[PDB]
Amino acid sequence: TLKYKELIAGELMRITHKLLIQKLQQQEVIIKIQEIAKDQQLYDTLSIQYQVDQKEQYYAKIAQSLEDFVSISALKMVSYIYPNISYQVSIGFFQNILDIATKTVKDRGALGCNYKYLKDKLTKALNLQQISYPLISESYISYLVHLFQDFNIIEIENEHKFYYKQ
Repeated sequence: TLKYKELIAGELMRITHKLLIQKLQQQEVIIKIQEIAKDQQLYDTLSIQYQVDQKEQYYAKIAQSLEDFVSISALKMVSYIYPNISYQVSIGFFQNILDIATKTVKDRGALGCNYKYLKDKLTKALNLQQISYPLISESYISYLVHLFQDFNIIEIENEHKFYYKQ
């Protein structure tokens, strides 16, 4: 269940970061559980274990998964009573993640850097002891890396390796 929790949280991390940069670009930053919900992978990922075809069931499963984001102060509850459920995003929390990932890749220099190494270094640096499962997932690292690439900060290289199956 820990691996599944990381999977759900990584999706919610991306959806939040995206809603964060989108609202910051538009203009203190408040997101609705209905906005958070508008993402295909979140729904697909929650459907692995939960039936969330009903709007309300989906929102409940999101609420439950977002409790840990509130505990690590990435989010703060602002509206508690459905249909008005809302969260204030911590700008510093997500900025702090950008800083760490940026430094981590810069420090690697010409040697470069893979997904796993960035996931682990960021996970280590955040040090979110109050949660039993990692919050940073591969899918989320993927989003960060491609965001950086879009801003010319990094170059991504596909290096396929293959192995004979004995």
